[PDB]
Amino acid sequence: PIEIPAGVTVTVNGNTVTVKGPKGELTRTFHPDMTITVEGNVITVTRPSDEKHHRALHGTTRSLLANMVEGVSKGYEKALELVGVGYRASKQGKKLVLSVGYSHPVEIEPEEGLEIEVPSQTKIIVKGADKQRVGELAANIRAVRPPEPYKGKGIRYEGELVRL
Amino acid sequence: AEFDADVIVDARDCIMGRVASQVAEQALDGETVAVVNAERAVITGREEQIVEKYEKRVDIGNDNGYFYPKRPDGIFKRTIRGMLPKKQRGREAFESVRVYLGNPYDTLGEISETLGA
Amino acid sequence: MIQQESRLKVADNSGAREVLVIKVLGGSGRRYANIGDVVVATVKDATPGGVVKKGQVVKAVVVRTKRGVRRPDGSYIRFDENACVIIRDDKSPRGTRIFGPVARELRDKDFMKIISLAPEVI
Amino acid sequence: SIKPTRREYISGIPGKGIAQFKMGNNTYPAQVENVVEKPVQIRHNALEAARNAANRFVQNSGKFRIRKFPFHVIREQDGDGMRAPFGKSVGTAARSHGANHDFIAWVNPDPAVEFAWRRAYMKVTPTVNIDSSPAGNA
Amino acid sequence: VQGFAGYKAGMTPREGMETVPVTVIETPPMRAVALRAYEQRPLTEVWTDEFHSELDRTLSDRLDHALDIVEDGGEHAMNIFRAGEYADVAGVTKGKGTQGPVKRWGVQKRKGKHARQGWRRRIGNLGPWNPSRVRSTVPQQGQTGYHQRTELNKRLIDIGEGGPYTLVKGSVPGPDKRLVPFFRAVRPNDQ
Amino acid sequence: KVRSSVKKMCDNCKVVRRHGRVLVICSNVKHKQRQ
RNA sequence: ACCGCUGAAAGCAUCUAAGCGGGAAGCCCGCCCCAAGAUGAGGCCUCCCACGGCGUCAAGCCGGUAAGGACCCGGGAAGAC
RNA sequence: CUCGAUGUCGGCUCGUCGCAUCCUGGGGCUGAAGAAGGUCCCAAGGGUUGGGCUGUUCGCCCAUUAAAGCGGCACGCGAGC
RNA sequence: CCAAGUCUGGGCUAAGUGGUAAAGGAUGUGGCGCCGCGAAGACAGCCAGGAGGUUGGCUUAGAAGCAGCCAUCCUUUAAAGAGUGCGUAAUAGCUCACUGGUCGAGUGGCGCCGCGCCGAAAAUGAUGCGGGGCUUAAGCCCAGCGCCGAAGCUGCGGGUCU
Repeated sequence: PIEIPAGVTVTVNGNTVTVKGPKGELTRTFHPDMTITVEGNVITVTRPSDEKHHRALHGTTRSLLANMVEGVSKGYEKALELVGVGYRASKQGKKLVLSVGYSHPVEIEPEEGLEIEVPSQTKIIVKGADKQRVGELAANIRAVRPPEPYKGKGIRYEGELVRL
Repeated sequence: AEFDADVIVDARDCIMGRVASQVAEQALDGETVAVVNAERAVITGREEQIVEKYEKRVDIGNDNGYFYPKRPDGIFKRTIRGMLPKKQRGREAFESVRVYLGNPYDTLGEISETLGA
Repeated sequence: MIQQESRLKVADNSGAREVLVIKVLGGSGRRYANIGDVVVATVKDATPGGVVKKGQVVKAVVVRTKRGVRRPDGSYIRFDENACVIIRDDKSPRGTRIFGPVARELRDKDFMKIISLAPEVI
Repeated sequence: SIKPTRREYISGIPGKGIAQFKMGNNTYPAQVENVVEKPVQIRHNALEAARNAANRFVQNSGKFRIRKFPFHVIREQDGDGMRAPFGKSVGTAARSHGANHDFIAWVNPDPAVEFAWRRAYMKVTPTVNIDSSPAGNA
Repeated sequence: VQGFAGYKAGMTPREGMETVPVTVIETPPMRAVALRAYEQRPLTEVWTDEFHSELDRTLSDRLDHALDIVEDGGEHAMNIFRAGEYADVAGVTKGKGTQGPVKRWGVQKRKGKHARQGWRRRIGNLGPWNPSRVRSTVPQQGQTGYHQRTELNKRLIDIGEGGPYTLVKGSVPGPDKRLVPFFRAVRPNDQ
Repeated sequence: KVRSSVKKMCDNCKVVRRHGRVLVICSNVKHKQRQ
């Protein structure tokens, strides 16, 4: 039960939902094992089960959709924290070049779609087009570089804390 | 390649059961059934534990050996052949049936492949 | 070469005479004490109680073996005898002095200490 | 149901050795209690115990009453080996006739004792049934 | 023919800087017979006679560059194998034959007090009581000397022509001089 | 850890189902409940 | 095992059923060693051409074709034979 | 079942499974910083040494080691000692 | 595989349970009763004070909910919190058990069940009897329906004793 604001070109074929937009050019999938919902100016949930089970099944899609959108129009953003009294980073090459001891930093690449940003060496973050494909990779590096909360330092999901 | 047109059939979706069942049925009587489809085929949901059982055909290796085919092709091998005995007719009855992948002559593609497909 | 209870004299003065070969030092399996190598044996007998004394738990290394050592220099070397030197956990001799020559070896596996004390290293 | 040799020739006339009945406190209505369904020469000891540990965790008001008590017993190894077996006693109890009035957690509003007994069941052995009485438990 | 190969020259070491023993190997270009491809259908080996004079007394790089020398007319000089390289060779065991479970297969024999007793060579045992008759496990006097032996990390040092021949890093060609040697540097690790 | 017999620590430690499996979860290394 | 992302049913959370990834001296593959007698006898190249007379679906009896092989001899780290 | 008969301890050799795993990797836990330990979940590949004294296994002792594993199969093996 | 309905009816499974196991766990799932409320506009979200005499007794060197043994009451007022809770040296912040705006229509609780997943680790190699089977697959429960199949019972005919 939602919307499809400005530009959300929507094509639900075979079970795939093709969503074209601004900086959100995206083609996602969406179950045939249920009921689609679209009307050119809105859209929503279809009851191919109405029953608790599948109920949620779409009770998820809903979001799912919600994603396509917000994703297709305003792309997504993951806020990362660079907390290292030694570690540090600042883009380099078509990827990121973080560092945190060891000896060989590392170059990480946001394959077509994903795209990282070095607002300022210390902190960084990613802006993709699919919260999905984002949060993941977004993190898949947030760890990539041990956050070790033994006493404070390392890659950490924005809004963390400490320890003892 | 090309052959007769005697037992002209295929596969896909159906229930990888009675499926073969008759295959033979006419596998018996005295007929040749050359079809194909493998992948398309079909069989019990529960994929998972689905691909298990036949991986039980997978690494079921007994010094004395115990191959256990690794392409749809088989799956049907076993099974079917299962329907029959092993004295003459039966046997032969196993050469008389024949299937294949995509298509040579005018969930059933995962366990295999899976364990070999 | 040189294990179980093969015996070998001293050339240093540690206060020894000869020593039985318990283990070949290094790690499991292993079956051999070849100069440079380090042995886990004891006194078969030692002077009149210099500082060591007969039957004393010990640690010594390889420097004289008639087993013949093939020098990477496709060369060959051996001796009329088989014996070595004691040591202080710290691959460090005791004998203040040396005796019969020895072989580059040592150096290669650490010991100078004797390397030079030696009357002659062959 | 093999039982013993007689109430005064083999082994009959004891105290069975245990830790008496009543505990907790009164209570006119509130029906708080415990019973079973299992059949078993209720393991004396195990028994005695159990119940007790019950008090161990509570203390005062909650009919820590308990309507059980063994009074006969088994026997086995003593003498030659395995053949013509005489008898050496040990371990009396009582048949928990396939369920019945166990012990009672009886009192006005004092579940602080229900949980108790509870702790009492946990223990025990043969499963046990958690229950209430005429009215329930308040 | 996918590869490169010839026979055993012999062994000897000598020189270097520390010194090192190898082995000699004979083989110019033993011509080029068709070439591997399963195109349009089943293709593998042809034969447009162009061989020796006697032979009718019995009448994609590797293989590729081949095309280079196998179409030249037949032969094909050996030696990309250059200065410091790791092919691999597959000799032919050595008519050693049928021997006792002794050398055939490492094993301790007749000990002392009975390590002689006109006693000696002969395995210890087979299978227990309950287990079941036998295993295809314990080898046996499994003849040797014929095996299609070979190995790995086969480093070649140098070569020269006067007679197309190769010098090797540690021999162990398996079979004997004048023997059938085939080399390669397969899934090298020293790479 | 306890494989067998898990039941709610912290006043939160959740009840989750992975592989029909039931493995305790709650904001504490001191809860890593699993069976 | 073990760790995560995207998110239902529980309008708040959850590695989760469905969607996508992380992760082992381990499995599959890869590296050597057989090996179609795997009766599903596999591929391919390079040779040899229609001989005789007899009743037959004579797919049966003879000269053959060194295409070719053999046997006997002489020899092999090939080897009991 | 066997007395018209299944030759029994330990050793030797040749081993083969199994996992509750001793060494070994992977993990989560800790009253874990490091390092080293403890706790428990996943994995058997490979591997798991010389002597001593004892008929012994077991076991204590000596020098190692990553380790110096628990147990199967008539507590494997006498038509093999 | 081997003869006989991939019968029909209406439930329940989503683990291959069926194809061996107990004490013991858990908003699994499906069907039954209870306490409180959604226009004192309800539980989970969110704004805020996150009230004062409460800083009472053993031990105090520190109970002063957040060491532990006993209390568990009063309040001026929007009500309360015998302040269940992370802590530190006791004190010192948050959290509902307390409710306004914003939504707005079903939200939390125990009893009764029928189905089901962890506990449930083994030695040659693997197992429903085998091939196999996930709304006639098939399993399991309750309903009607027709076929199989003994040397048993009818038909055929002989046998034979009382």
